[PDB]
Amino acid sequence: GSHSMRYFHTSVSRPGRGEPRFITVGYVDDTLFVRFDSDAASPREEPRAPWIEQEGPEYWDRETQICKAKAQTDREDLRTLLRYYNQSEAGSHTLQNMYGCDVGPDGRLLRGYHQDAYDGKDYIALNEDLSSWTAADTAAQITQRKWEAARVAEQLRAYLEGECVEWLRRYLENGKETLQRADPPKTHVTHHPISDHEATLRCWALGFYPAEITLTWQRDGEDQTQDTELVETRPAGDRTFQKWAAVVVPSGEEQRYTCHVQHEGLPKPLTLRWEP
Amino acid sequence: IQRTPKIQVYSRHPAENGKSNFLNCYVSGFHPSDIEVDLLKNGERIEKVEHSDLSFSKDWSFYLLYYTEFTPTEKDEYACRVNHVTLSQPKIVKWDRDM
Amino acid sequence: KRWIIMGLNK
Repeated sequence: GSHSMRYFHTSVSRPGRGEPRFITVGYVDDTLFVRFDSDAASPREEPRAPWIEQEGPEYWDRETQICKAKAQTDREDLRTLLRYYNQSEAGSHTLQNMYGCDVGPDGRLLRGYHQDAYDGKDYIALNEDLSSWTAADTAAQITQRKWEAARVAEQLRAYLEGECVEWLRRYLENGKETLQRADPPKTHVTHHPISDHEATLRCWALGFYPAEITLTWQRDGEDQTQDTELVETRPAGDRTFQKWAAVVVPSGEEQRYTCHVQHEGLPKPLTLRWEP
Repeated sequence: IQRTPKIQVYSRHPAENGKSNFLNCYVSGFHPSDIEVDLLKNGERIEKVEHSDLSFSKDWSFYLLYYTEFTPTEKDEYACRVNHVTLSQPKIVKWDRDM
Repeated sequence: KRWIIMGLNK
C-alpha cells in the first residue's frame, strides 16, 4: 500500500524559564521511530522503533546535529516573529513545523509537505507543486520573500523527491515485519441499559494498525451519522489503536442496528450485530 | 487562540480484575501545549506515570498519552485529572471500563 | 532521514 514519512517539530518559548523547549518526533506511517527533546539531560536523537536501531553512529550524530540546529533556528525565529507581530517579550509563543512525503505502492512520490504554524495558526506552507508558497498574512509574506530569495523551495523539492522517498523506502524494507503488516481490529458489540425505553449499543475495534479505520452504525440499512457517538481513534500504547462507535437504541429495535467496520487489515468490510 | 483538551481514560487491554494492564489517559485537540495531567487511584495521584513526546495533528492541535502499569480491582477507582489554561478548574474524568 | 539546510530563518 501507500506510506508516509513525517517529521514534526514544536518550539515553545518560556520567558523567565530558560530557552524555548524544543521537541521533535519522526514517524513512518503511524509508527514513531525517532525523537529529540531539548530538555533531556544529554539531548540526542534517540531511536523509538527497533528497525532504526541498526543505523550507525554517523546517522545518529547527523540527525542529532540537525535537530539541534532546528532548535536554534526556531529560537531565532521566535524572536523574529515577536517583531513581525508587534508582540512583547513577556508571553509564551509556539512555532510548529511538519514536513515529509507520501509514496505509493510502487514507492514513487505521491505528495510532499512542508508547513509551519505560529501560535497554532497557519503561517506559511509549501504548495503541492513544491515550487511556490502560501503565506497566511503580511508577516508570513516577509518570510515568503526571504525564502524565495534563498531558493528554499528548490532545495526542499530536491529533498522531498530524493532523500525523503529513498530513506522512506529504506525504512519500509528494514522495518517490514511491522511497517508492512496490518493488524486487523478485534471487534465486539456491547449493550448498556440507560432506562426502560432505551439502551446504548457500542461497537468496539481494538488492537488495530494502522490507525485509519471506519466504524459506522446502520439502522435498517440507513447510516446513523447524526446519532452516532464516535470517539477519536486512540493509542493503546503498544503500537496499536482503539476506537468505538455508539448509538442509543429504543429497547426492542436492537436488530434494526448493525455495526460496519472497514480496515485495510480486513479483506471484506465487517458486519456486526448485537447479541445478548 | 486557545483550544480545550479532549480527554479519554481507558485501559490498553480489556479490564479483568487481578490482571496487570495499563491505564491510559489520552489528551488531544488542545492549544497551547502547556498541560498538567495526573492519573489518580482512589482520588490520590499515582506516582510513576510516563508520557509520550509532544506531537500534533493536521489542525496543529496537540496530543499526549499519559500511562502507567496497573492491576485493576472491583473496588479501586481510577481517573485522569487534567489542567489547562482553557479550564477554570481541573477536569476529572473517571475510568469507566466500558468506555 | 531529516532535511538539511543552512540557517533557514523566517
